Parts: sequence; structure tokens; C-alpha cells
Amino acid sequence: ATFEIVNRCSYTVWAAASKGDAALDAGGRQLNSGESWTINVEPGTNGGKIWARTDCYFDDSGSGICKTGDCGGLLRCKRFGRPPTTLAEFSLNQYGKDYIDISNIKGFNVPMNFSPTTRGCRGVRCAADIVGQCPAKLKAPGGGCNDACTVFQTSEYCCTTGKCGPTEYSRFFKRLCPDAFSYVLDKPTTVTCPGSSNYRVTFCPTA
Repeated sequence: ATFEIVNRCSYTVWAAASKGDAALDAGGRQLNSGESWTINVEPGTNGGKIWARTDCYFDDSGSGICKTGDCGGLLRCKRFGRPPTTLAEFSLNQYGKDYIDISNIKGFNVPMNFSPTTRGCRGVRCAADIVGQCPAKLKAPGGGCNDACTVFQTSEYCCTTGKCGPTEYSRFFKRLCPDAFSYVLDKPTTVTCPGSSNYRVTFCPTA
């Protein structure tokens, strides 16, 4: 599959792509305002994620840090990023179909649109000003809006027992971004696309 990762934000972001235990394509790259980065994800990829990172500093060897979304200090991510991270989640070629969604379960840092560039399905979007409206106890000093599980580490926020309902904090993400997962057991907003579709992730789609 082909993902075009586009940065429409006015600021630089450092895109990242990983499936948890390995990089997707190069795994990460700097994206100046307006730049596009085309990556190739192997078909059948399960549990792949794409996200943006803000205020990064990497040396000439690819080691450093980001204020949001840092993946063990690497420019090229092999693991998932540190919350808060708006997440483009996708599983490809699952019994003939692709499955995409946007998740706020790990917080929010950059607005994002996740759409197919091919036939057969719709796109999802979470482009509201969640950082600007973030509740005080969830605001991340490094920028972005943390999820309640990251902040408080309780069974109810993290859904560790498989029993959990919506919360005041999850209802906030759901109110601003109804098309994104607000907590683990949220009513799924996953979009079913034709197998081997191609996609575009646009950071700050309304910029």
C-alpha cells in the first residue's frame, strides 16, 4: 500500500510510521510546511500507525528528542510514539479488506485527516482545536492534549479489565472529534476500505 504523508501545518512536523515492533518504510522523516512524504507499507500489515511529532531536535546520526510523539529518541521510529499523539491507525488486507481509523486513545497533538486516495470508502478526520480546548488536567506542558489513561493510570481510563465506560475526559475528545476513538471501548469509528487501498494522511487538513 502507498501512504502519502502531507504536512499542511504552518509548522514543521516529523512524521512517523510504525507497527509497534518495526518501522514502516523509513519509519520517520522531517516534513516542512507543505512537504509530502510517500511511504510504502507492506500488504497485510496489522496494527500500523502514522502520527506527527512536534519540536524535534535530532543530531546528524538520527538521535534526539521530540516534545510530542517521541519514539525512543529516533528520527526513524521503530516503536510507537510517546503520548500525546493523534494516531492514524490501519490494518491492511484483513480477510480481503483494509481497516482505517483515527484514535485519540493516546491523546491529541496535531490535527489530522486520514483518507483513501482510491475508490471504495470514506475518510476520517479529527481537525478540531483539541489542544486549545484541552481540559486543564490533560494539558501536556510539552504541547498537546493527554488522554486520561496517560495522566491518571486507572483501570477505568485505561480499560484494563475490559470493563470501562465513557468518562468526562473521553467525552471531551468525542465532542470535538466524534469520528475518532475517544477511549478503548468506544463505539468503533473504523472505516472498512477495499483491500490494497492507498491513502493520504494530511496533518492540519483545514490549515
